[PDB]
Amino acid sequence: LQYGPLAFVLGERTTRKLTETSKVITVDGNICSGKGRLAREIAEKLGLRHFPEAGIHYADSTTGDGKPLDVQLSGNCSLEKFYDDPKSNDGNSYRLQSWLYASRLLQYADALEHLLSTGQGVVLERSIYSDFVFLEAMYRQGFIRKQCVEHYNEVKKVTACEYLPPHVVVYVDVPVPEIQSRIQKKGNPHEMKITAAYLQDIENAYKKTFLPEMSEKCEVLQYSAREAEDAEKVVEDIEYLKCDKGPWPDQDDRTFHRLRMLVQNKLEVLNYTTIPVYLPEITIGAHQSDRVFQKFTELPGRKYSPGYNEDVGDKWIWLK
Amino acid sequence: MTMMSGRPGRVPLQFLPNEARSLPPPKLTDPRLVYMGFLGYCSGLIDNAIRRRPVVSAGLHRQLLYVTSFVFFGYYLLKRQDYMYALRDHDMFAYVKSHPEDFPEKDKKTYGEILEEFHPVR
Amino acid sequence: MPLVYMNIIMAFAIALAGLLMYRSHLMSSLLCLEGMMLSLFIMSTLIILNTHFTLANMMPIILLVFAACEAALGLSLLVMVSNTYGTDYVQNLNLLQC
Amino acid sequence: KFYIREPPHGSPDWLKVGLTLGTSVFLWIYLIKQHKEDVLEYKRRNGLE
Amino acid sequence: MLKIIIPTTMLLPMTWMSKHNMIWINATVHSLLISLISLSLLNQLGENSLNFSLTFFSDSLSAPLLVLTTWLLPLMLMASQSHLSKETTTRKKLYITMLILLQLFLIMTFTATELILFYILFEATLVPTLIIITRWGNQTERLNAGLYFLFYTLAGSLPLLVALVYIQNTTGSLNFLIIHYWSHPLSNSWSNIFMWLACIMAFMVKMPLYGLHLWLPKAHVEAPIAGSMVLAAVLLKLGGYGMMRITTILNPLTNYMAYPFLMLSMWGMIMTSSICLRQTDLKSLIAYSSVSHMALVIVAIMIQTPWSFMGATALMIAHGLTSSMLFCLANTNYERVHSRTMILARGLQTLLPLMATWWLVASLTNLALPPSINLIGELFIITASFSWSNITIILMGMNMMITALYSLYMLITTQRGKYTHHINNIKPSFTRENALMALHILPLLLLTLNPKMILGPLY
Amino acid sequence: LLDLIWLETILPKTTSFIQMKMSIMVSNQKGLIKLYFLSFLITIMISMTLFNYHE
Amino acid sequence: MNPIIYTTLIMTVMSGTMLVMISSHWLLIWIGFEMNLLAMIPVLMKNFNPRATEAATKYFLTQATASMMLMMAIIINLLYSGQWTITKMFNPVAMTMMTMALAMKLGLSPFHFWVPEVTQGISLQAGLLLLTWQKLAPLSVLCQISQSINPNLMLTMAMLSILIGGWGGLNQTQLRKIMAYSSIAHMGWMTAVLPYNTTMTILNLLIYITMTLAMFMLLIHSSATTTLSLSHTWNKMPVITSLMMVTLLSMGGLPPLSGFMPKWMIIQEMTKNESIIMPTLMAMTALLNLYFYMRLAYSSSLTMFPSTNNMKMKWQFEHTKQMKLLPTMIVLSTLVLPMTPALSSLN
Amino acid sequence: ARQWQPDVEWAEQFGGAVMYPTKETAHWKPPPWNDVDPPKDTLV
Ligand SMILES: CCCCCCCCCCCCCCCCCC(=O)OC[C@H](COP(=O)([O-])OCC(O)COP(=O)([O-])OC[C@@H](COC(=O)CCCCCCCCCCCCCCCCC)OC(=O)CCCCCCCCCCCCCCCCC)OC(=O)CCCCCCCCCCCCCCCCC
Ligand SMILES: CCCCCCCCCCCCCCCCC[C@@H](O)O[C@H](CO[C@H](O)CCCCCCCCCCCCCCC)COP(=O)(O)OCC[N+](C)(C)C
Ligand SMILES: CCCCCCCCCCCCCCCCC[C@@H](O)O[C@H](CO[C@H](O)CCCCCCCCCCCCCCC)COP(=O)(O)OCC[N+](C)(C)C
Ligand SMILES: CCCCCCCC/C=C\CCCCCCCC(=O)O[C@H](COC(=O)CCCCCCC/C=C/CCCCCCCC)COP(=O)(O)OCCN
Ligand SMILES: Nc1ncnc2c1ncn2[C@@H]1O[C@H](COP(=O)(O)OP(=O)(O)O)[C@@H](O)[C@H]1O
Repeated sequence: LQYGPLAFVLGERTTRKLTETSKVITVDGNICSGKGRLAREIAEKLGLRHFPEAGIHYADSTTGDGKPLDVQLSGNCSLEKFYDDPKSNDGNSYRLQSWLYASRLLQYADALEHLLSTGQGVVLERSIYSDFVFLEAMYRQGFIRKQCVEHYNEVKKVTACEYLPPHVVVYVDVPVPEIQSRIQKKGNPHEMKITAAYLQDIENAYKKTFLPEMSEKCEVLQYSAREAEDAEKVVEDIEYLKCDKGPWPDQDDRTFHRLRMLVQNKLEVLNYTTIPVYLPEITIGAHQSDRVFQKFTELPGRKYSPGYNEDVGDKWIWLK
Repeated sequence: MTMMSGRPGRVPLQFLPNEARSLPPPKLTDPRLVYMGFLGYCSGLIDNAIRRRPVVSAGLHRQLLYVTSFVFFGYYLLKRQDYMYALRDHDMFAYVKSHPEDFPEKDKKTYGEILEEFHPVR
Repeated sequence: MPLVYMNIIMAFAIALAGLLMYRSHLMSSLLCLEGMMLSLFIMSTLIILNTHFTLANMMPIILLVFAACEAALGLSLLVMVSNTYGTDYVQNLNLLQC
Repeated sequence: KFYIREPPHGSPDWLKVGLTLGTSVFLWIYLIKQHKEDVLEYKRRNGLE
Repeated sequence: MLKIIIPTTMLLPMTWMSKHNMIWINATVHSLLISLISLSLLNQLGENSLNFSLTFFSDSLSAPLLVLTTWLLPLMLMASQSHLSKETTTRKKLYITMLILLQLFLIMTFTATELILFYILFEATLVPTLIIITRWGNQTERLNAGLYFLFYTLAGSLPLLVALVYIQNTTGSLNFLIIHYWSHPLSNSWSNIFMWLACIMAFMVKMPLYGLHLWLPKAHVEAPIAGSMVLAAVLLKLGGYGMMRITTILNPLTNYMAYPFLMLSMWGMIMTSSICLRQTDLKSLIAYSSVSHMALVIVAIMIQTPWSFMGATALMIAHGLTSSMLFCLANTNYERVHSRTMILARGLQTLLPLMATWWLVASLTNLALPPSINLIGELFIITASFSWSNITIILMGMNMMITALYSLYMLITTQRGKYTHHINNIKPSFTRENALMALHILPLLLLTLNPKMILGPLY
Repeated sequence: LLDLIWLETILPKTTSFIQMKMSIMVSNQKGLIKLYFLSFLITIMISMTLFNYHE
Repeated sequence: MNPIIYTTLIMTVMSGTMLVMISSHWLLIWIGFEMNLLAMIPVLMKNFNPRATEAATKYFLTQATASMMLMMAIIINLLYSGQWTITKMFNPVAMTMMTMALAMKLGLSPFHFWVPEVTQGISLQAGLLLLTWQKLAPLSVLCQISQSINPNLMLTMAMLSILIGGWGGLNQTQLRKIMAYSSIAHMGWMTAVLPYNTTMTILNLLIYITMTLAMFMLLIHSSATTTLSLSHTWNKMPVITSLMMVTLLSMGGLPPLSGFMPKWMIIQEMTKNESIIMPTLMAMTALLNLYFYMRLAYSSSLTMFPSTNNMKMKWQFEHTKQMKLLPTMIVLSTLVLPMTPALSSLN
Repeated sequence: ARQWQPDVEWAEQFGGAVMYPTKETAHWKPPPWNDVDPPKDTLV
């Protein structure tokens, strides 16, 4: 029985599964801070499901076989060449930012679906709520246009208004010279090109917009670089939080039913990401669109609905 | 504007009076029944195409049910339609018979005695 | 016909006209709808009493029941309009055009 | 191949398939019997056979 | 008539179940086979039409039209498969499906026993044609062309629908045999005048009559090659066939209701022929030529004599073959140089000699050289018009001259002189193109030997 | 003068222009119920006079 | 809204319509209309926002005015004959008032202003309901009292409906307003043949409901409400846009499609009653509806509009919910003309 | 050489609140993407 109105009528409820450690948690921080290790440790301690940060190929991880697809059929953007040529006049920068917002929206829907269906909590790296720091950084560095920011704000205004914000917001704080130190010691030849003004912009956006905004409907836990290797101490700090602040205590079974009907049905989640606003950076012409769609449908498991591709070994197609 | 609703001795919601059984039923190879089956087959194919399943191969039990449902309903539709046309003709003939002064038989002329007008093409 | 019947039909026409020609407040139009119902109740009651149709004495009560439902429905919508705009003005509801 | 449930897996739902095929078969036999009865009643009413 | 029809329908799933690389082969083979079977409708009784059944019948008027339709389908497939090579398998199958549905609608329309069925099929031909033009048309202008083609046609055909249902209410039948045997004169009244107009204007706009012809240059120029072929060869003839059928219930009113249409058709013959002399587009020139030829057919049908009906039938068939050939010839060069302008490529006889021969023969049949059937039809119509009034020879004579002028103008501009120096991508003619031209031309020449087959019922 | 201008002007361009004008007149309503309802009153008065007095 | 509450409200809407359809007493017909409106107002506001509130408010005002007028007509009819049975109205003035009330309930011109606004203000599911199920009750009432009605008023409103539907539809880019003007023109067609043959009214209504259900379900499946948003569907679901193209041509009334059957049947019936002129106008005017259907088909299926980069992510996901009756509705909307003589079973 | 398909400037003819824009309907703005208008600061 697929979840729907009939399942909600006879029996199924959400509140009977929420058991005090549901707690959507997100672990934010600037570039190359150790937020990922802390997130994995928090998830392992508290027993929550961990979500590695959504990248260009996050959607590939969830459909077909979890293998990534080619960049021209999925994403059509490059993080490496954003570091090499951030001002390229092919619109790679805003295309990347918009695709990454869409990926994070999809992951937020997946995490909320997990939480609302199994009761077990989730841990996210960044979110649709903190995605804008990169947008503001790019815009202040002259990487994207004013129109790209306006389009981003439109898409966000119509998408992010549908979900519940996280219970806990964990911010790993690392100053920018330490960030540059870690970047150079890492080894990635592209990340070497990241200027100090860019990281400073990301950090300013974080500390002046994101944390003051989330602190109104969420409780915030800031941690410097050194006090963040103590995963036991962070988990102890989270276990003694009184979540009495945001919209989560205002949620009964009917609001949960609406949200659970929305977080499944990924097409309804992604609906407003492709709104007919014709920015040159993200608009694709009819001929390229047709070519790339035809090439997508020739991938070995993509021509038909999941259980109907015999090229991938499916059986009883006539009887399904 | 409502010609057959008020006809006498008509049961409200029968769809098939008992008098209809005096009429020959439509044959099972009636071309209208074959067309109804073809409609059901097209419904099955569009069903496969919308759900992104192989169009001619995917659900054979489903396509069979489509065709069977269309043929089943079409049989009774054809019975009712033929019965209604039989009623129309019955009533029309009875009315012509009972009102002979409105449908007179006048002697018809051969064309040798009817003077028709001639119009030359030139 | 009798003078009394003419007056009641005139009351219906006046209330109908009042409903049709809006001013600023919605509540005034709701009142006009109620007025129409009141005149319908009076007219049907006079006709029923005069002809002594005994079983039809219950239909004006049914009329009142439905009138109450309509009135309740109207007030709910007014509550929602006022919550949106802080005012029950007709001019505010111009978002949708033809 | 596929990562998760894929609710229709390698085997088809035999309950739903059986019910669909049974519905089709029952409809067809009911229709054949109905047509036989119609033909016989029509012949009886008009005295053909 | 079922024997011709079912196989045509069969063509549909045969192409939908074929392998991706065999669609053209299969469709062409079985289209040719269907054309051969149809060839057997040319046996005609004499006194009356062959009535296969209550629903379908074939005539001597009808038989030539059906054979031309069935023969045109494989030629359209040969002409299409070049510019459709880059297309996906599904869209190629959809294009072929459009062509097959068009053939099916056309065959039924010509053989329907009664007018309501004729009307429904005659109108159903609009959908595949519109889809072909607007989906596979090369230019942006195709959308406008599609609208013009649709609206001009429906504005004429809806009054026809009203008139037909009224006529069946007053007469009791629309079956063509009953319509003919029980024909009675049309009085001279305003009601009958408007009934005449409603019975005639749809076929007038299909021909097209001069002044209601503006949809045709748009639609014929903006369409893909097969769309243009079927629009000129067959779809224009729906108007002529329908008019020849319908004018049996219109006597004796036609005697004077025909005057404005005759004036329009004769003067507009002169007008469209003169227009062809100053045309910068090569498809535009062939379209206007079609208009000029159909004006002649309109005159022939309006004057209502046996010689004029014979000439109209012959001219319809001959025009259908010649106009399709000319469109294909223009399309080969367009495929080479990707422009429709006539002076872009010059002196092509130096580069493509056999194609120049095809050009010469098509231009010679367009100007109605004896003893081609183009001249047979034109001469019969001109004689009937002379009997109608001796002054028509002046207009007819003038038209013959202007037609020779623009035909040879097109030939000289495209084939003679020196080649444009810059264009260097003119490859040798393919076997496909030469065979397409021959399959247009050989049938026309063969028809001269047996003129009576295309002559019609009056013969 | 004839094909590209006047034959265009009389039949198709006139039709387009007229239907475009009538569409703009019909569809450009301000969405105010006061105006719509006022018209309903006008319509009701007309019917009960030029239709209800005629039988 | 709780699912159980939504089911109860849909059942109350349908039961009010059925009460209108099974009743012999004018009071019970009025009660059916009241119950239908009462349950219908919440269904319009199911997805709460200011536009849905405004749409429900305009709807309530229009329908309650119509209800008062309907009741007044019933009471005048009772005054001039002690009758409650719905047969043929006894008083001419009561019949005029009744006709105008039912025209307001249907949205016939000149009472057409509410239909586009309310349809635009609500969701596609509520629009589907409003434009299909909300027509049955007033049409059934009009079919019952058809002999009594004056032809001049009815045909005036019907011709106005056709004209205004065409003209108003020409100017729209929102799909819900296009559907609403389409509905207005279709209602004009249904009511033009009513004083002559109610079977033709029923046939027209059935075919219109089939085509409208198909169109609304296709618009829900490809969750688009503007022209430009529907211009993207080709780059995700081409079959949907092809099926919509064919359904659009059927709505236009072009032969050999089903949509042509109602127009064909109505014109023929009218000619029998010596009415050549009204039909010629009606068909030539429906050409406008065909024009804006063709424009939508141009932008949606016959050409390819530019697309966006984020569409690639949608390429990877199947539709979560599938409509069971959508395939059948398309086939009945397009391929049913050869079955035309089956209309005799409707009388 | 390829078939012509609509581009951004062609598509934008259908992006306004209305076809056939006049001087009055020029200041009509298309409705929000979801059918949700921004709340008003009508402070009670
Ligand atoms: C009057 C004379 C008779 C007429 C008959 C009646 C008319 C025909 C029947 C109508 C209904 C039947 C088909 C409906 C389902 C089709 C849906 C579909 O998607 O098809 C794809 C499907 C192929 O897809 P696939 O194989 O999975 O792989 C393709 C790739 O995946 C890639 O696939 P994809 O999905 O990715 O490609 C997407 C594509 C998909 O686009 C479509 O497929 C269009 C389908 C629209 C359905 C039409 C609505 C319902 C039918 C109404 C017809 C109206 C006719 C009146 C005039 C209006 C003209 C439309 O869309 C596009 O590419 C955009 C192009 C836009 C161009 C504009 C054209 C759109 C409208 C054209 C409609 C023309 C009429 C239908 C033609 C046949 C279509 C199969 O079609 C088939 O393969 C099956 C077709 C029929 C085969 C069954 C044959 C029977 C069994 C064989 C034995 C013979 C029996 C006799 C025994 C003899 C004794 C031995
Ligand atoms: C686009 C095609 C239209 C599709 C229409 C929907 C088809 C599916 C609906 C389900 C079929 C069951 C309906 C009836 C079953 C039994 C009920 C029966 O008793 O009803 C009788 C009546 O039978 C029905 O009316 C017949 C319904 C048949 C509808 C199909 C005809 C469509 C016309 C041509 C198109 C071909 C359609 C092809 C079929 C898929 C009652 O007679 P009566 O109470 O005295 O009349 C009431 C109306 N009056 C008084 C005003 C006259
Ligand atoms: C650009 C291409 C468009 C297509 C071309 C369409 C052609 C349509 C033209 C119709 C041909 C003639 C129509 C009717 C025949 C005679 C018309 C009339 O003028 O003749 C006199 C009629 O007398 C007067 O002229 C009355 C008619 C005058 C009013 C009509 C207005 C004409 C103005 C031109 C408008 C253009 C029309 C086409 C619109 C595009 C004859 O005198 P009378 O014997 O007593 O009447 C015969 C009828 N009776 C027997 C019933 C009595
Ligand atoms: C693409 C452009 C094509 C334009 C074609 C337009 C012209 C079509 C021909 C006229 C159309 C309407 C004719 C009506 C259909 C015939 C029905 C009929 O014959 O009935 C007549 C009825 O005749 C009429 O009512 C027709 C009157 C005209 C009404 C509509 C006027 C539309 C414009 C008329 C002039 C245009 C026609 C030629 C224009 C050609 C295109 C340029 C007689 O029946 P009764 O009423 O019973 O009379 C005897 C008993 N008392
Ligand atoms: N929304 C985004 N916009 C641009 N770049 C992003 C975005 N999200 C992640 N990245 C890139 O991901 C890279 C590494 O991710 P990060 O979480 O900062 O470090 P770690 O690998 O330790 O998890 C960074 O170089 C960053 O630029």
